Amino acid sequence: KRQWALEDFEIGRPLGKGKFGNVYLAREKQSKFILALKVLFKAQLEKAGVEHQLRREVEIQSHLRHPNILRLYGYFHDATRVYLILEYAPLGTVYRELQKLSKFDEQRTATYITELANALSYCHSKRVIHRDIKPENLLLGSAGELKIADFGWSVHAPSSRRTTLCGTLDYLPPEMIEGRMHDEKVDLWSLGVLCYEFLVGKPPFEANTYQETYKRISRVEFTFPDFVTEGARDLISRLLKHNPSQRPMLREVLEHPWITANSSK
Ligand SMILES: Nc1ncnc2c1ncn2[C@@H]1O[C@H](COP(=O)(O)OP(=O)(O)OP(=O)(O)O)[C@@H](O)[C@H]1O
Ligand SMILES: O=C(O)c1cc(-c2cccc(Br)c2)nc2c(F)cccc12
Ligand SMILES: [Mg+2]
Repeated sequence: KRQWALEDFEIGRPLGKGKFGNVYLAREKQSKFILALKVLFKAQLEKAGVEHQLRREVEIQSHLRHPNILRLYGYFHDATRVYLILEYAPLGTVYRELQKLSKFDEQRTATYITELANALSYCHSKRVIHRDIKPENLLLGSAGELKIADFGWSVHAPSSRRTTLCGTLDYLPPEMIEGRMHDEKVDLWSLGVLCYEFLVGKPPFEANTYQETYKRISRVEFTFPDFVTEGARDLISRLLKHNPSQRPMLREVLEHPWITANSSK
């Protein structure tokens, strides 16, 4: 843990907010190294009963080493808060990039999907499933490279564990919203949802209510606007399969002709 304390850092501006994570820019006083401190309130973690998720986030993320996965350097705590020491992502979230641009072109989409597929291939090689691949958890590095972050819902495959109860269902596959046993194929479904949202500007199963969203996901009810190309329609339709066993391997996504034709690499 390298015996860190709050007094070793100078805190800066807020970088973002999560349900539990309050994230700030920070500088280690001696080295001047810039990082991010994810601050969590012990009383709120205890009330919600999410201590096990925090333990998994720290245990899983601290051991991953990949350029498209955000590093977790360490942690410390005081009487009321837990502090996670994270690699700072200077270009913000893919969530904000999408609000600004409205929709991404095919080259930007394919490049993000490749980076996501490479990070997930590394995770899956260790049987680590992320399960919370959503644009607010995809951060951007100094070279504009995508970094997977927020490992709070991560687990070792297979799992029957529930995630959110009232939160966004938009990125979750049918087997997760139904409470069934699931594995690595959960991240392949989220990849298809992201590919669709990047090109269209909204996720495929979006609805005004929780029940209607649930209905659309369980029945896999989505249509493409006219501007979506054949190659993108083909990849998205292969990823958004109700049967998880029918979803492609990550190597099949990385070699898909629409991906190799449009990724910047
Ligand atoms: N290292 C970072 N660099 C820059 N911004 C960050 C960083 N980590 C998080 N953020 C910003 O803070 C927001 C909240 O962080 P995070 O996703 O880790 O919290 P959370 O959603 O509350 O966590 P959890 O789902 O584990 O309970 C992110 O969506 C992003 O906007
Ligand atoms: O009772 C506590 O002090 C407490 C500690 C921690 C904790 C300590 C070291 C590393 C990590 Br990760 C977490 N977490 C708590 C929590 F999540 C809720 C309530 C109390 C604690
Ligand atoms: Mg988050």
